[PDB]
Amino acid sequence: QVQLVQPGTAMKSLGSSLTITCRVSGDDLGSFHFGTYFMIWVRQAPGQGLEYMGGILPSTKTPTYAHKFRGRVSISAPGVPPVLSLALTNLTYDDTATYFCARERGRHFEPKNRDNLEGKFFDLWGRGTFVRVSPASTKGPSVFPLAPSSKSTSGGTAALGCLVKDYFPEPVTVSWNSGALTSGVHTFPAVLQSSGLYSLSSVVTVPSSSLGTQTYICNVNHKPSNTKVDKKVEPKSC
Amino acid sequence: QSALTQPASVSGSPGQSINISCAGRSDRVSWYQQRPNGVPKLLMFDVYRRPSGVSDRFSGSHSGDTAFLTISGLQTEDEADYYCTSHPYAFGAGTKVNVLRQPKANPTVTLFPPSSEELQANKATLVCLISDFYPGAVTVAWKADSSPVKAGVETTTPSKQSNNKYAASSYLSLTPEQWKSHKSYSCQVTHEGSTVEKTVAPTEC
Amino acid sequence: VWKDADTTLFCASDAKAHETEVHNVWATHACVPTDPNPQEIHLENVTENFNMWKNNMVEQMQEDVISLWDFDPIPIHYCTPAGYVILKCNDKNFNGTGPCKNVSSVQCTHGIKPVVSTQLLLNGSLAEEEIIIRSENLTNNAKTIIVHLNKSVEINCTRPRKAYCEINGTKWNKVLKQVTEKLKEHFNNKTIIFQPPSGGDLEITMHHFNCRGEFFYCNTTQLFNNTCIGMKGCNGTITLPCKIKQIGKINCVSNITGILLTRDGGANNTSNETFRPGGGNIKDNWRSELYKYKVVQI
Ligand SMILES: *[C@@H]1O[C@H](CO)[C@@H](O)[C@H](O)[C@H]1NC(C)=O
Ligand SMILES: *[C@@H]1O[C@H](CO)[C@@H](O)[C@H](O)[C@H]1NC(C)=O
Ligand SMILES: *[C@@H]1O[C@H](CO)[C@@H](O)[C@H](O)[C@H]1NC(C)=O
Ligand SMILES: *[C@@H]1O[C@H](CO)[C@@H](O)[C@H](O)[C@H]1NC(C)=O
Ligand SMILES: *[C@@H]1O[C@H](CO)[C@@H](O)[C@H](O)[C@H]1NC(C)=O
Ligand SMILES: *[C@@H]1O[C@H](CO)[C@@H](O)[C@H](O)[C@H]1NC(C)=O
Ligand SMILES: *[C@@H]1O[C@H](CO)[C@@H](O)[C@H](O)[C@H]1NC(C)=O
Ligand SMILES: *[C@@H]1O[C@H](CO)[C@@H](O)[C@H](O)[C@H]1NC(C)=O
Ligand SMILES: *[C@@H]1O[C@H](CO)[C@@H](O)[C@H](O)[C@H]1NC(C)=O
Ligand SMILES: *[C@@H]1O[C@H](CO)[C@@H](O)[C@H](O)[C@H]1NC(C)=O
Ligand SMILES: *[C@@H]1O[C@H](CO)[C@@H](O)[C@H](O)[C@H]1NC(C)=O
Ligand code: NA
Repeated sequence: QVQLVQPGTAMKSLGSSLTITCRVSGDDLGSFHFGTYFMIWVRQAPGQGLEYMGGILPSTKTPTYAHKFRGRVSISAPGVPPVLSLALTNLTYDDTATYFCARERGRHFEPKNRDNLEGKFFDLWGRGTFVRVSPASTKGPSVFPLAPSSKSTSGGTAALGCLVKDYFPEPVTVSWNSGALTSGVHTFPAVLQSSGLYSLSSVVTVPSSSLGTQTYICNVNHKPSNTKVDKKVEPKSC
Repeated sequence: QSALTQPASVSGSPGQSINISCAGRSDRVSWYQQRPNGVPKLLMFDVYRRPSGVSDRFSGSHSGDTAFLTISGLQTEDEADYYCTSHPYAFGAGTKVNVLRQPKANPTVTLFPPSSEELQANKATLVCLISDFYPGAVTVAWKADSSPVKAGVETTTPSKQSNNKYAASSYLSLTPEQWKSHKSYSCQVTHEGSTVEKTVAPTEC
Repeated sequence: VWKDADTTLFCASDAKAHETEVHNVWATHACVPTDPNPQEIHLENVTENFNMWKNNMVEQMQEDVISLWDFDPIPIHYCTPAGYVILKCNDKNFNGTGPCKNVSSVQCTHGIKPVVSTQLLLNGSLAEEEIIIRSENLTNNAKTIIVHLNKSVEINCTRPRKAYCEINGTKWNKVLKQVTEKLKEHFNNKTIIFQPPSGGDLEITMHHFNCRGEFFYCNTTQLFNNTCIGMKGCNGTITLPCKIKQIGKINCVSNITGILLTRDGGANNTSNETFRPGGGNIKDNWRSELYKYKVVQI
């Protein structure tokens, strides 16, 4: 019944501060009351691995940190029932990540086999708080042409596209020839760069026989920044 | 506070058996299962001890210096990210386990050089588009001539297309000088033991 | 003509005077008056094995303890019905597992007080002769260790959520010295170290006990810190902070007669050996007294 409760999401601007909390719930026994368990924080950037950043044993007022997070982060746990806190300051785009709280099981007895276990593991986890670090303002995309290439397509076919560079926030919609060109279109998911900005590509596979006479224009729309771009994609000069 | 190495990915059909190594520390090792969009879950602790609720299909083992996790009779439920740690705490890189539900398919790789208009804006982006592969686990490596390039590489998580296969994009940002100073640049995509390498050159029009 | 057996034992107490105390009336409806003729019978040239880590008497006790759990502990005698009898070991320095030379047939066990506590065993029986280290398997650091002392140390608890316990520091250090000495005999003259418990369950990490309706959770960090073994400001009264929890003034003194310990693994290739207080569960508190007894069917 015992659970670690976390807020869920936090939308913050670059350079601001934030304090994530992790409180116990359903603690009918009062096992957490005296802060006997070592409580940790774990970071996980989008599509990356888990990072142990430190923790604290609330019965003591002494937190501990990993080398990477020693001087960058503040951990504590004050309160009648200890509420685990993680204070971040001067948020960067690199701080954009999911933050889990977790308990170290610690010393305990296993009756079924009668074994005294050290409990150097994390049995109980919070749902995680996803912190999003955003720029102070919106940004329109820079659109560049991806000129037709037949090196990786089927016979008598060529692939052309548009590179939609550095925009914020999502989404951006891409059409071709005012929505007249549908088949063969593939708009790839955006990448989130270390700059806090997005970029994506939209590519369309087209008959090589049409490049000479058929115009191809990608229609890019970025509502949040009130930006529209119709970029003509031409064959290269050889 | 010690680096633990894990293989990036491993795959198997339903019923097969696989291994996940935890190089370095074979003492007091814990394993954690993270299904897609899910919370990490304790699978194993003290190298070989299983929590109640964890199937006996999972098994722990050590070989002196390296801990191991065995999954006998793979099932679709096992598809997840597996993370290893010892004491003092420090999570390993992690391993993606893909459980095949359809036949393997290697990626189609399309590499675009920096456009002339982008070069005029004093910028340069190599676009490496990767599609129609399965399972959704690939490694993308860039090369300036023959030597690797880590700086300025931006690669996305692979996501599910309409056909249950996967697509991904990788971008390499360069200066126009870096672009024109090398003989060629290559995007190298590794997938299920197979490699696909496309190469572009500033010389080409 | 006896065999190892398990039978539903019955309790017997010295409960009288129809008190309001819950622990005492329970011994009127479930228990019987103490045996007026408690006679032992020595067995001639009989030697037989024992194993307190598989003794079913511990299970029956606990279950009976839970019943009243559903104020002050009083002694309880555990006896057998017709057809059964309790064997009793009197080898003084018997560690609770192995053959026993001095076997004697008793009708019932002695008066045992169901004192519920952790880390420290309270108001229990003292080991005659030398200190005894007890374990199902010492080499296995995962198995509980019951230290049976041969000299009690008084702990004086006082309550002005605030509370504290007082112990004579000079006396406790003397005892712990002999504990390390006796531990140092089992392993290989290895350096014996005591350390406070790290993170874990509340029962394992702090000395828990009762006091006529008060649940204490005392901090025994100072008690197991090697600042006072082998001088400093250690002599005098140690004051252990405590706390009350509901799962003017008042005082309760008790006899520290045993210790539950857990040995650290990993440190296997080193010269030293670390131990920490707390281990096992409540069943081991009863096991610390029922170690000498064993039921057999006739
Ligand atoms: C006991 O006291 C020590 C010393 O102040 C402290 O480090 C430890 O956290 C305390 N334990 C509990 C359970 O309060
Ligand atoms: C915040 O961090 C950025 C990047 O490290 C730095 O340039 C800036 O000066 C910092 N601002 C503070 C600490 O107020
Ligand atoms: C996994 O490793 C174990 C022990 O090293 C071995 O017994 C088993 O055959 C391996 N399974 C594989 C390689 O599929
Ligand atoms: C208890 O004594 C027996 C011999 O009677 C011995 O075999 C056993 O190892 C001892 N238990 C210990 C040392 O924990
Ligand atoms: C048996 O134990 C008693 C302790 O009451 C002791 O006095 C007696 O000498 C012992 N005798 C034998 C034969 O073990
Ligand atoms: C406590 O121990 C002393 C001697 O160690 C003894 O005289 C006294 O009767 C004991 N009290 C209880 C309640 O066990
Ligand atoms: C307790 O036993 C130890 C040996 O373990 C011995 O040196 C000491 O004198 C004994 N003390 C008492 C009071 O019996
Ligand atoms: C005690 O534990 C050790 C652990 O190394 C084991 O080798 C040994 O067999 C155990 N003893 C018994 C009697 O099982
Ligand atoms: C226990 O401590 C209290 C408070 O210091 C004191 O008043 C009382 O006399 C002590 N009791 C004994 C038996 O020493
Ligand atoms: C505490 O123990 C020491 C050592 O035995 C003794 O000298 C002193 O009198 C004791 N203090 C008391 C009984 O108050
Ligand atoms: C131990 O016995 C004493 C009586 O001498 C009593 O005051 C104390 O409460 C008892 N301890 C426990 C834990 O019941
Ligand atoms: Na490009």
